[PDB]
Amino acid sequence: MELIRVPILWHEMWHEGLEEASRLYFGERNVKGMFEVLEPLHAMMERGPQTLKETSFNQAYGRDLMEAQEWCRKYMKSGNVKDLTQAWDLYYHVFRRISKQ
Repeated sequence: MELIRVPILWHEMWHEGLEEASRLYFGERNVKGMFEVLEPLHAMMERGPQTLKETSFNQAYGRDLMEAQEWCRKYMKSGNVKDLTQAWDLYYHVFRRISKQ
């Protein structure tokens, strides 16, 4: 509860990240881009940490992303928009939180 927001930060990658994924996603119903957007973005967050202060952030969603991530892998393997939508839902929740303040 800081009500503070930074322009050039992680939240910046989420906004711009999802922004592109979504933009491309809706563009030509190509979720491929989205996956390639998070793949790195997410990866970057994994291999590219920040600090104990950010640890809570990655953890806060750590489980969230994990769930949505599973719905993704399940979707990519299985193949179901429903699952895809759910994954997009989970993300929005996390992506929405990072923004919500």
